[PDB]
Amino acid sequence: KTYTLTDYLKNTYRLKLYSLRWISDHEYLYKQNILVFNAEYGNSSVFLENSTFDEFGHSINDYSISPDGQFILLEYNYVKQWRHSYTASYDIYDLNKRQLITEERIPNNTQWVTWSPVGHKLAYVWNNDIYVKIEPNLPSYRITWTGKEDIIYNGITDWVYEEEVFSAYSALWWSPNGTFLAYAQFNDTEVPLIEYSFYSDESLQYPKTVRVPYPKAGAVNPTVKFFVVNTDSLSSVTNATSIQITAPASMLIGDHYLCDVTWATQERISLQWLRRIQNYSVMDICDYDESSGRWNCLVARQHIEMSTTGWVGRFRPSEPHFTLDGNSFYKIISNEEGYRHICYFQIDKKDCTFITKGTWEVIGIEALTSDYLYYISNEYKGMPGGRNLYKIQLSDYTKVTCLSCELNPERCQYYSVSFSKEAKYYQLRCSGPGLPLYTLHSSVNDKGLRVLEDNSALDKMLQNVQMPSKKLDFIILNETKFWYQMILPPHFDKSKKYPLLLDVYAGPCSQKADTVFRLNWATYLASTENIIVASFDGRGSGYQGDKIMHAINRRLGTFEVEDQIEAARQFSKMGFVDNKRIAIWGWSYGGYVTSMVLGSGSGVFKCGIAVAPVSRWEYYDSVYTERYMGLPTPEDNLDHYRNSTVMSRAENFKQVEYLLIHGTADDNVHFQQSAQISKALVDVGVDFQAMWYTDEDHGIASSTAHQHIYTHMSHFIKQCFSLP
Ligand SMILES: *[C@@H]1O[C@H](CO)[C@@H](O[C@@H]2O[C@H](CO)[C@@H](O)[C@H](O)[C@H]2NC(C)=O)[C@H](O)[C@H]1NC(C)=O
Ligand SMILES: *[C@@H]1O[C@H](CO)[C@@H](O[C@@H]2O[C@H](CO)[C@@H](O)[C@H](O)[C@H]2NC(C)=O)[C@H](O)[C@H]1NC(C)=O
Ligand SMILES: Cn1c(=O)c2c(-c3ccccc3Br)c(CN)c(N)nc2n(C)c1=O
Ligand SMILES: *[C@@H]1O[C@H](CO)[C@@H](O)[C@H](O)[C@H]1NC(C)=O
Ligand SMILES: *[C@@H]1O[C@H](CO)[C@@H](O)[C@H](O)[C@H]1NC(C)=O
Ligand SMILES: *[C@@H]1O[C@H](CO)[C@@H](O)[C@H](O)[C@H]1NC(C)=O
Ligand SMILES: *[C@@H]1O[C@H](CO)[C@@H](O)[C@H](O)[C@H]1NC(C)=O
Repeated sequence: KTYTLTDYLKNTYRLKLYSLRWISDHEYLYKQNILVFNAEYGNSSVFLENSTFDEFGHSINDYSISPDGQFILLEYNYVKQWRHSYTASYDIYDLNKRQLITEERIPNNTQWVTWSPVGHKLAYVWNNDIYVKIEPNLPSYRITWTGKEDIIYNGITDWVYEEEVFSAYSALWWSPNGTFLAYAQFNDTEVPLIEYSFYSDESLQYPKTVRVPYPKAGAVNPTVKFFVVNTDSLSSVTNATSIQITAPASMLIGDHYLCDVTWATQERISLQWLRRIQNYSVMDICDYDESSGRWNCLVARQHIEMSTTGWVGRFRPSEPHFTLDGNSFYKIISNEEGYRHICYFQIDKKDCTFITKGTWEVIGIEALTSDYLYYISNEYKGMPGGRNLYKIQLSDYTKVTCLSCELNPERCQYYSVSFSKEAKYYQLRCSGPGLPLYTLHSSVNDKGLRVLEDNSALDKMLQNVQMPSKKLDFIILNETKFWYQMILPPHFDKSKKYPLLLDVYAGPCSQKADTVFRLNWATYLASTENIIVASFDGRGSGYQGDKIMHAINRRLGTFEVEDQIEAARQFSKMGFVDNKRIAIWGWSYGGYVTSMVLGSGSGVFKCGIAVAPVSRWEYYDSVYTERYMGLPTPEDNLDHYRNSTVMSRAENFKQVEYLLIHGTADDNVHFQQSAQISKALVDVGVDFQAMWYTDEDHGIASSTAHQHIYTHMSHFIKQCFSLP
């Protein structure tokens, strides 16, 4: 048998995880029941029994233990908002007493909750205001009084910061020992609202108009203010005093962003700011003052990160990782030859020394200790799509060990890692090319303690089913290596011609050609429908240097789009591809590229599918768009904004078969965008196929809708490829 569409839609073959929460330097949790394992022995005693909350009345969505392990916080009444943001009711359970707290509880509809990094201090955000509980039973101190729905955000992010800047809803940051609580405040007063209909249940007679403060390219952005409050000196008589840390002079000159908040030590905080034109960023190191009780950021402590050839950082400037004393830090910056590597900065010095070098990039700094710095890079065998954990010696930078390279070179080439509190032990997470392999290691002698999850249960199931393989190779364009990957059908024959579907994302810093193992839509197409599904990382793709990544700076919808067309052209010359049946599909940014590729009138692609695509950049949000495009004004980059629209390629769709799909409640890429494509195709007399998904957002992640879309796409693809 083969991996069917039903197999994918109904999760027939499930990949087992081993998700763990580190609690101390040698202990971690796991849900079977809630067990607490040991890194030393492996013995696990139950921390909270499966049905300790049998008589609770509510379905517990998530749990949160305080760092001292005295209290557990229970999350229920989950009402998802955007990608990360949501609402939930909260209850605190005493572990040393075994009972819920009934007096002065966390109110219904709480936006965010967080324990202090040590002890059991609690900070929550309700109605856009910040509250603090020193004890779980005592009443909370209201920190901010400015919070206003859709307008003022305290300790929580507005739409744009959540999606594009912080990849999180929370804008609260406890100091390492929970003394201070650092928070941002967003102001959307003048940010225009995106409005769309929400039809809701059949029972709703008149559709709801959802109105979200959302800054489209070049529109009035939110403004950010930072504050730090002293939770140890809070009063229940007078209002909490919140010390402001104003952005540097070089940022207040115009529009800016708060892009990073990292605590250095107990009395030292680092803030990274970014100009609206995102090629200049500055880090303020701010120390706490004694008798004045304020925060000072010495101008000589300012470290600038900029780019002449593009934008600063990959999506944002990388975070700093401070040494224990906080007088030095390590962060990832692009070097002189364009490659991103770890630089060792001195708090007082302007220059930094690169501790890593080469034609490959560092993905992230994982752990910093007294002796070693741990990082993940794609250095192994020069494969940008690989991931390996590396140890580097601080006293000598030439002393670099690979902790995951030679563990299992065959099945493991894509690693992520989870270090314990003081990095004494780490959990390695293998994601491909073989089945996912979760292992636990001791960082002292680097020995392998035990296999946590090998996915043998899945392995035996898949031995029976005809599975597709992955080819991960590179082509040479203009004397430069460009990596592609192919999900090859089972019993792959080189002499037989195959239909090829080109899976596309192609966004700036994208990587679609990697060593990860995945069971997805492509797996079915290769397995059951015998379709080669291929992905290609061209100009604009990440993890290969700024030379390749910035190639599409201020020029979105050009070089990355030509490169998908060129990839498909290169694949035709490979011999095993049917050039009469080549298709292309993408989601989000991929949808835009798909559209653009089909609108190019190249002739390569017979048909395509764009899902929730960007139609033109003035419709997408400011932060992401202007990072690559700049402002849509005559004196900046308006010419290319106008030239890079899919609507202006409408005429060309007469040569191709198009399926446009979009959700009606898409907060991310508004249905507007597809509405303008459809209208454009309609005006030039192009027959195409469409599909809206009522009340579905950008993920189109409803169980029934997910199933529907993929089934609908499968028909389109099969119909296009002459498959019954
Ligand atoms: C957030 O910004 C808004 C708009 O920029 C501020 O609203 C202004 O407030 C001042 C004084 O309070 C008034 O004189 C202006 O007329 C207001 N402008 C508009 C159009 O509303 C608002 O005060 C800021 N919010 C806070 C308090 O942080
Ligand atoms: C702490 O600050 C809040 C907000 O400024 C105060 O509450 C306001 O009180 C003033 C007059 O005392 C009223 O004009 C506002 O309508 C109140 N806003 C609300 C409902 O929060 C509060 O009194 C302050 N606490 C003290 C006494 O220091
Ligand atoms: C496919 N894809 C993205 O499109 C994407 C996008 C993106 C780009 C343009 C339009 C909509 C989105 Br969402 C963004 C920007 N919000 C992002 N941060 N990541 C993306 N990824 C990982 C991603 O995989
Ligand atoms: C493992 O056994 C030791 C016995 O000394 C004990 O300290 C530890 O709590 C046990 N681990 C768990 C949490 O089951
Ligand atoms: C939340 O509201 C419900 C009724 O809508 C109520 O029963 C519950 O006690 C509330 N939660 C608290 C403790 O505020
Ligand atoms: C937390 O750190 C602060 C600031 O350095 C210090 O005043 C205090 O001693 C620490 N608190 C505790 C309880 O360790
Ligand atoms: C930022 O980009 C603009 C054009 O987009 C350019 O004129 C300017 O020089 C850049 N700034 C820096 C610091 O390189």
